[PDB]
Amino acid sequence: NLSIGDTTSIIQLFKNFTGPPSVATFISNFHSIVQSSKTLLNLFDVAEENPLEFAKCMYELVLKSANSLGVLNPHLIANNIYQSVVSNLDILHSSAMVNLYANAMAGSLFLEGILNSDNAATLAKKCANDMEAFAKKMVEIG
Amino acid sequence: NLSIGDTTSIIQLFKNFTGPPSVATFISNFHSIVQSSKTLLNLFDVAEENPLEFAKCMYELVLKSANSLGVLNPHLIANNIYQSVVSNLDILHSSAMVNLYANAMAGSLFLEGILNSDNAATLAKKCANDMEAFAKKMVEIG
Repeated sequence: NLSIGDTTSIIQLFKNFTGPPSVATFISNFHSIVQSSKTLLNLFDVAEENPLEFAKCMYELVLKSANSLGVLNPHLIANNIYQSVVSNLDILHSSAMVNLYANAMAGSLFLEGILNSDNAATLAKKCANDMEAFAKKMVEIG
Repeated sequence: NLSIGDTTSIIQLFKNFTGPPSVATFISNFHSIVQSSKTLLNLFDVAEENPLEFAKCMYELVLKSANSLGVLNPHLIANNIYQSVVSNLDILHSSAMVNLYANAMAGSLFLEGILNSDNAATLAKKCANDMEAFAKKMVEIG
């Protein structure tokens, strides 16, 4: 099944007790993937260096990522993330560095009509795995 | 909201099967507030007309709203929402137009330690009610 959070059938998805918005399951997956995957933390462990390395990496990565996904205006996501990082630069902390990324991208990917109740986990994995895969061009052996 | 928005239902939210973050319940509140307030929906009903009116409204609105909420970098949320409003022209839906405003504000409040599992209703209400209050401040008089 390749999901791990999948432990109960569609009965519990339609039990009339719950129904969080699709934006919430994306950001909750993203925060969990950061804790599960050392290579995300291995970038934030060097966020004490030049902050433009992280901010310019984020902009240029989101430029290719949002184009590859097929977003209506892929510049909007990269610009949102670059501007939120460079201004609110007080919060270089490991989780805080992705709280802006995950919220800005979750609300912006919504604009393509994607980010369904389950596809939100696929998009969260895509964005988080592309983040560490590109960070390996900027981070070094250690 | 005839006390219907404050019934201390949080006992049902803490039942060993769910527990979404403060940033998610804000967005669910925002949807309910947008649906109940006719004047919020009456803004997005004119979406067939000039999109610059929404972009300039949201830019000037968020500039003073984020300062009034005491946010560290009020320019970021205004700049991000402004660029995003000129970048969702294919999906100018009522819930979609407000999704960018609400989720960008929610993430920017969350990172700073503002916005909480019950205070999110107060923040969502004042942020939503200021949107229609600034829309009815650019229409003609008769």
